[PDB]
Amino acid sequence: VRSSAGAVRDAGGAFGKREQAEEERYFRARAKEQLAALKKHHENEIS
Amino acid sequence: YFRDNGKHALIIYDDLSKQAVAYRQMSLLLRRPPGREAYPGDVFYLHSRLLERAAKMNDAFGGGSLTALPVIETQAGDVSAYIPTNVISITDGQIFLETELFYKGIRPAINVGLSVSRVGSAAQTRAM
Amino acid sequence: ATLKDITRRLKSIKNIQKITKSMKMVAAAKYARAERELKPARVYGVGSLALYEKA
Repeated sequence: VRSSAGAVRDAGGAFGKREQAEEERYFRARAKEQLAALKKHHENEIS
Repeated sequence: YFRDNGKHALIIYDDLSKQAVAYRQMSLLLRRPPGREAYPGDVFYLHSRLLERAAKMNDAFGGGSLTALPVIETQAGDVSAYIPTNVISITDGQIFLETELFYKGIRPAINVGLSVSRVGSAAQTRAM
Repeated sequence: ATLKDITRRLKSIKNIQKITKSMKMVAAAKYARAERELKPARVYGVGSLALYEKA
């Protein structure tokens, strides 16, 4: 019996949900930052 | 009878996992060869022919309807068992109750993440 | 649980063990480097504290 890549999130135990959340929070933060930058660029490029 | 006479009915089989056991006992005592987990071969049919009678007649046939709410019982959440999977592939929607949610304080334990309903949009009031 | 539950759990724990071994090795290397860099900084900081404990 072996182990394969992407198995922690295949089991779906506690580590799977923990990893999913650790990813989602970080990328929500980065999406917020990128959206702020996109708004700034929009405003600065109207003229 | 009700759905054929223009009225509406709701039926609640509780459980179907025990009708399956009674059918298995009958079939084993008639000497019919067993199948998987000792259930007869015709154990899907047993339920499919039963849950297919919950129809919604058009207005030409009275307009009556018969909703069905079969109740299955899994073993330690093993939805992957035999009768659970049969009935899940027979029915339209599902309502997953989980003990981890029951004890965590969420009652009814409905697992909204997995619970499904094919009709969805339709069959819902506009405010809801 | 069933066989598939056990198989998935076993695979996940094996991955976790591999990762923790790798991280132990990385941390050990960084520790060796940190001690090496800590000796001179130890003498430097102790000297800088010298005054207050002397006066």
